[PDB]
Amino acid sequence: MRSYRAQGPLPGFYHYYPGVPAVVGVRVEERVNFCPAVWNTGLSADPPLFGVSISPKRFTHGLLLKARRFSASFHPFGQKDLVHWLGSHSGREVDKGQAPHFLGHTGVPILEGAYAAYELELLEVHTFGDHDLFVGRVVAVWEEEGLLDEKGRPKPGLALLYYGKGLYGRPAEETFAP
Amino acid sequence: MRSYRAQGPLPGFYHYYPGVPAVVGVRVEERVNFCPAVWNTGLSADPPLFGVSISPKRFTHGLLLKARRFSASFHPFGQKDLVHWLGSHSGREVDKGQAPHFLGHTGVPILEGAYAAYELELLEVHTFGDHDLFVGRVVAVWEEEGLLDEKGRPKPGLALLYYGKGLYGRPAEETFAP
Ligand SMILES: Cc1cc2nc3c(=O)[nH]c(=O)nc-3n(C[C@H](O)[C@H](O)[C@H](O)COP(=O)(O)O)c2cc1C
Ligand SMILES: Cc1cc2nc3c(=O)[nH]c(=O)nc-3n(C[C@H](O)[C@H](O)[C@H](O)COP(=O)(O)O)c2cc1C
Repeated sequence: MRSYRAQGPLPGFYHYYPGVPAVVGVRVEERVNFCPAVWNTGLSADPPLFGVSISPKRFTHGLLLKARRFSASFHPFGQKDLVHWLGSHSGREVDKGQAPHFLGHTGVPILEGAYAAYELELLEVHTFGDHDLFVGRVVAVWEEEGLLDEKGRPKPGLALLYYGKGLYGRPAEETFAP
Repeated sequence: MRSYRAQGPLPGFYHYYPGVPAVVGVRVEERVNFCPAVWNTGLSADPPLFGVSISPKRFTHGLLLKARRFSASFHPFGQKDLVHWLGSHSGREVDKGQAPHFLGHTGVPILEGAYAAYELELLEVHTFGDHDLFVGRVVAVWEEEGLLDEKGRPKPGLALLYYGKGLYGRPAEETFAP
């Protein structure tokens, strides 16, 4: 097994990929923006906390600090083109708010087509290197019954997976229970 | 699309699954322990930071606070049974250190069989609800050459995916480049 000493950013920082990209939706007044975030993770079950790591370079970063509320939606692999598009253009140059979406109970924008989504209230923000971790508390849950299994998980092979550098995939349909 | 107000922990907090589980290896003197953590995420590229969210209920939690160093390894689907075993038993009752492993340059224990692994120095620990986020700085990188593509991405179909509640899978071989 090959090894090397970290000397700055890694040639590739994808050893832990793939991951499901969380589409972060945010609304400030009349403006809506969406931004995929593969750097996302559950952070607490009780209470339910979910986090997304966003670079201050993203237009979304400022909107999150202002709104202090946002959505995190999870989409079928069939929407790979849309998710990729949202992650390849900035709200500084294009109104991504025109992408088909609806407003949640708390007013956060939720990208349409998701099999599940969370409406979150910003709890804390922490800076770690070149990205800021936005910790949100889940205040509302959306589920597309026909696309989820008995435990609220996307059905077999439905989840969109991101491998990094514009490459996507999906899970195999077979699952195993050791 | 069904929706409901969060009233506490969700019946099932798996909407953002599956995820690649990071095997956390920690050593305190002669004692070695390993613990899968599906709640993991990249946190910074420059410098390279990686985090794992661990419950204070895990034996690993105390070990991490003592060692202040740990490894995060990523294993092929073929090791599903081993990873599951490590995540179904506690170091409080069994010596998981006997699982085949080697010591990294910084002395952290790395579970054998991984296609990649990070040696991490603990930078910060933050409490978010019922889990603590351990933020580590990548100081050394291990790679099993030939299993990652030119960009450093684990080849499609190789990674172990965790769906929650002891259910595992792997990515499909097919990929997409939108
Ligand atoms: C699949 C995917 C995952 C991504 N993950 C993240 C992430 O976790 N954090 C981040 O800061 N940017 C991430 N990016 C980059 C942003 O999504 C991208 O820069 C986007 O265009 C920013 O839009 P904005 O400037 O309107 O906020 C990701 C991109 C893609 C395509
Ligand atoms: C696939 C998998 C992923 C897991 N992810 C996490 C996680 O992110 N955080 C956590 O605190 N526990 C997680 N668990 C639970 C611990 O791995 C499990 O409680 C383990 O037995 C703790 O070992 P320890 O007591 O020796 O530390 C996970 C378990 C499995 C099987």
